[PDB]
Amino acid sequence: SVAYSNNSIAIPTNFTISVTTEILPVSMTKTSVDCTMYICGDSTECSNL
Amino acid sequence: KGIYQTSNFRVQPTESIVRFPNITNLCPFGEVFNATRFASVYAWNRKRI
Ligand SMILES: *[C@@H]1O[C@H](CO)[C@@H](O[C@@H]2O[C@H](CO)[C@@H](O)[C@H](O)[C@H]2NC(C)=O)[C@H](O)[C@H]1NC(C)=O
Ligand SMILES: CCCCCCCCCCCCCCCCCC(=O)O
Ligand SMILES: *[C@@H]1O[C@H](CO)[C@@H](O)[C@H](O)[C@H]1NC(C)=O
Repeated sequence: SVAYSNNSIAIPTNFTISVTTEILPVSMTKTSVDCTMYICGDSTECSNL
Repeated sequence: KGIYQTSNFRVQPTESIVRFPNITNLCPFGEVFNATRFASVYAWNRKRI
């Protein structure tokens, strides 16, 4: 409960220097997919189909 | 101008091999398909090969 009054103010007499972290993702892993090796790996008939 | 992905590095097979068990006898085709007596259908004969 802030002690509100119509003629009262609160003024700081001191300070604190505060250091905080913020962690942000920037990139992810770059992946490539060979379709023929995934679906039809080392099979000629599957590649033709 | 640039850099382009392609198919992954394939190595082709050099020869073909066949590995079957050391089996010399022929299957009893004369005993199965040329038997003297055949069973009835209610008492059908089961033979292990
Ligand atoms: C403002 O805050 C600072 C930090 O809390 C006070 O500095 C401390 O003062 C006490 C008493 O003199 C010491 O025991 C501590 O070692 C001090 N801390 C540091 C980091 O120096 C300072 O006294 C405060 N000033 C006022 C006017 O209140
Ligand atoms: C004596 C039974 C041997 C069991 C062998 C089981 C393995 C299956 C291979 C096929 C065997 C029977 C083939 C039937 C031949 C048909 C020829 C035709 O079409 O006239
Ligand atoms: C089938 O059986 C009959 C009677 O034993 C025989 O004469 C015939 O040669 C047999 N055939 C084969 C292919 O074994």
